Amino acid sequence: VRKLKHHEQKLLKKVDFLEWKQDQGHRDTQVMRTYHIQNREDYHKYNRICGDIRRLANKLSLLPPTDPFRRKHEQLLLDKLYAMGVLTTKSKISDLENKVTVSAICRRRLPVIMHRLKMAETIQDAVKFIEQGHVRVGPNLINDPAYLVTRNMEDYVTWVDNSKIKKTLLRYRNQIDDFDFS
Amino acid sequence: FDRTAKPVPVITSEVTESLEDMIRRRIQDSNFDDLQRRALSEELQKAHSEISELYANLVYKLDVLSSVHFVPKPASTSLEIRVETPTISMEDAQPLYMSNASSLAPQEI
Amino acid sequence: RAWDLIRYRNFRTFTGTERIQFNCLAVDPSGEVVCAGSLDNFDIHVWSVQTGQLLDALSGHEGPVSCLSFSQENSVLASASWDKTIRIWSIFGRSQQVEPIE
Amino acid sequence: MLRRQARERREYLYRKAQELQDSQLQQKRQIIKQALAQGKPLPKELAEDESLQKDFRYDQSLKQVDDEYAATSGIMDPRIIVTTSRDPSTRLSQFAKEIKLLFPNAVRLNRGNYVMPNLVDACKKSGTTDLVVLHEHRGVPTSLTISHFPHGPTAQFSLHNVVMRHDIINAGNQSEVNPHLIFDNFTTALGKRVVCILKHLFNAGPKKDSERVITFANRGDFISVRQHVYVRTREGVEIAEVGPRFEMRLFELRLGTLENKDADVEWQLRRFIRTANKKDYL
Amino acid sequence: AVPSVQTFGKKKSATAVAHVKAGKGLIKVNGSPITLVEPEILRFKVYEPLLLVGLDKFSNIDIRVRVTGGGHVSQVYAIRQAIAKGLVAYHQKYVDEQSKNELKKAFTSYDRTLLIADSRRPEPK
Amino acid sequence: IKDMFSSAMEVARFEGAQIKTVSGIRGEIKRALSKPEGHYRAAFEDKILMSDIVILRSW
Amino acid sequence: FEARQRIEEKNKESSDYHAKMAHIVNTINTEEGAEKNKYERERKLR
Amino acid sequence: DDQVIGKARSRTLEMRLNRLSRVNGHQDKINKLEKVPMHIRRGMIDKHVK
Repeated sequence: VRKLKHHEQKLLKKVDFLEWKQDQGHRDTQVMRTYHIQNREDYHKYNRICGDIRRLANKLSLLPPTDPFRRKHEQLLLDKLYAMGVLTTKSKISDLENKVTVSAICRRRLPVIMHRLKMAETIQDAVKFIEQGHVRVGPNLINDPAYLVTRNMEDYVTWVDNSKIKKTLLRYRNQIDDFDFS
Repeated sequence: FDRTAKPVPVITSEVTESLEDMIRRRIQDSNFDDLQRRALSEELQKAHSEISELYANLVYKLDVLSSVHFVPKPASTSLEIRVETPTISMEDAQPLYMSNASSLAPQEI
Repeated sequence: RAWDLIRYRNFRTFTGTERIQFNCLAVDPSGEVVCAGSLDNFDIHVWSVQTGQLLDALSGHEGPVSCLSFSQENSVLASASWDKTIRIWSIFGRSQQVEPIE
Repeated sequence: MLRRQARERREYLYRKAQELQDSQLQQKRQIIKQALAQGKPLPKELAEDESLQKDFRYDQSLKQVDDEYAATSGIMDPRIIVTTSRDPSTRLSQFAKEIKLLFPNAVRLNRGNYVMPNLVDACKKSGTTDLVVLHEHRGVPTSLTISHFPHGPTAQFSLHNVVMRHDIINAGNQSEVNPHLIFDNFTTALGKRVVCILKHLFNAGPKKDSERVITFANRGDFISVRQHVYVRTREGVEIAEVGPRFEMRLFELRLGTLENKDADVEWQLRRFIRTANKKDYL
Repeated sequence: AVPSVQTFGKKKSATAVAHVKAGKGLIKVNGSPITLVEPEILRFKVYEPLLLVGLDKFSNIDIRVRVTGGGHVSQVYAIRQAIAKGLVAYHQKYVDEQSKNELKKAFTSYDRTLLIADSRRPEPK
Repeated sequence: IKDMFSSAMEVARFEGAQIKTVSGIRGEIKRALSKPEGHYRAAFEDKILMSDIVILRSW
Repeated sequence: FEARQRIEEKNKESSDYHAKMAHIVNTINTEEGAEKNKYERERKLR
Repeated sequence: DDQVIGKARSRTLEMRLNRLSRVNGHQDKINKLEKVPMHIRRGMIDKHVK
């Protein structure tokens, strides 16, 4: 705390007031900083789910490699996570242990889908825009940033009609038709 | 002089008859390239039971996380039996009833 | 799936070959035909009720079929989907006619 | 469905690039599978990396039609639109009639003032699968283009020795039953891809006593198309020639529909290379 | 600081942008007045959004239409659709909603192609 | 291509041959033209220029 | 007609030439690298 | 194998892969020990030798 002198640094080597061992390297903080996660327990509520997928893939790999219960359930879990967007491809089954990850479940959120769809400039501005209530999926407006937008359901992320942001991009390309409110 | 490509083959009686008995051999041998219309162990049964329970709980919380837009599991032609019982007894507990037939048809009897 | 309210049984289950989740259905007046439309498929699945098979799949919407109905008198199918389009299918009797209304 | 089909193409070609990228893992996984099968040593690159082995514990429980037709190969019968070029001549309209008789589940569309972009959009949202576009040269039909519609492949062929069922004689009507198919010495991988293209536009599963056969016989990159009916007599088979006969040559196969001409080419005919007339299916 | 409302009309390849603002009453197509729209036998196709609802609707607004593309009859059809939905949109925004959907009822009872064009064609029979 | 033959009979005699320009752009004689007598249509690898000389090597 | 005859006779000629030269290159490699390796096998024991 | 359930399966597979790998792979890199601290790896060894 005072940049210990040399005999002190030798005499108390394990002292660290910020980084502890149970913090696991502050990855809750670090990936919630990356994806701009609002409240604190979302990382760990996703981590329970990654733990459940990895536990099941462990127990399900422990079965013999030939039996159809193993093969069928690994394929069901693999297609389930790929259609949920948590996985990127269903090629190999070691993706169930290596590449399922809280950052994957977070990349599947709604502000991040907004940013990767170019509907905002950054994930903080996407969080601001859907806190301000511009973004609907399908017909109904979505208001919380934690919404998880699956592979089929990211074809329906749009803005609401009558939104000032929809008005300003149409009038940027001066295609604004004021008949249909925007 | 040299020429670029082999010219288009002229279609004479020899190549039509070689083509035709190719078809005759294929069609009497029925070689057609068609389209085609589409208990274990005690320790293994209890391992299977454990990961069946785990997979059911996980699919439940994946669906409630995925805000139940998802894609369903395919199909299972299962087999369920039903005893012959009055549909008064196949109801809920209230003072009334709704139908008083039996749960098996005449032809099922 | 169909429910007989006399013997309290599920006497039919109609599924598509695609494993999609249905969000609206509409039955014929004389309950020969049951149609159902999803929110992720753009087709309208038409099953027969007597033989349990899939009779056809009506395609032509370019958005999720939001609501269906069968006209109780002349038996025409009015579907309506999120592509801003309502669409009137004459299904029965040699026609196979579609009429879009924007 | 415009957004959905755009990103479905985007995801499929991402998966395609990923598989060709990490298909060295498929073969070194097969190498250590056969090394555990016959107990022989593991080469040094596989022996020193700990990651692929502890992934092999999971990947041990892994493991024909191609990528565009796989989702509905034998399940759904095709639906085929047959159309001509634009302002067609009368022998081309007769040829398009004969081609729609050749393929069952094929209807014929009248072409005129149909932009091929919105013809592709109309076709692939009314749910057809194939489109066959025919091109003429003063009567004589010179090309046909087969397009498989959920962003699938287009094979463009040129037709060469065309004799038509109209132009022979008043011989009666055709059979229109679901035919058998004959595909002769399509030996190379392009030949198998073209066999898949060409046979996934007939209805699946003909009858075993179906009396109508239609043959595609490759003879030096010239697929000779003949159609036949028969009756199996007591000594052999008596073959009768119904329907149009021609020779189609594949000159292009690309990986999008007709509308773009920005599709990644799978195979287009290299005509002026130095070794042009030495190899077949070049 | 001035009220203005822009709408679009379209037929086969014609396009027609109509700007409606609060004005003196002047209707202009491509800079020339509305009474010089050719081919002069479809001038009443251009005139019918005006005469359907009366010129007292137009007597305080002034519309101007820029038309591009198409042929003669595609241009008069895009002009009349632009005029109609421009007047309805101005009445939604800066005048009252009662008058807006009275205008919608008038134009839709005459023909709703004054307000909605036929957009995606054809049919695979 | 303008004048290496004098008539449609000569071009018919030499159909399908491989020609090339002096810039190495390969090509092939496709068809005798109709209206001028010794002219023909050839298809090259890519767009040749007006300043080039096509060439038919023969023995 | 002369197109087809000349192209097929050319391809037969070239596919015989490649066979002949690959044959003599491979026999010179095999049955004389045997002698070269035999001599170096009897020069490493000197 | 096709009958060996979990922990025996994972360690049989790990044993076989180490035994096949030891022929060509480097001796310094085939047997990596787990990063265990000094005062508890020495303790594990002392109690195990006892």
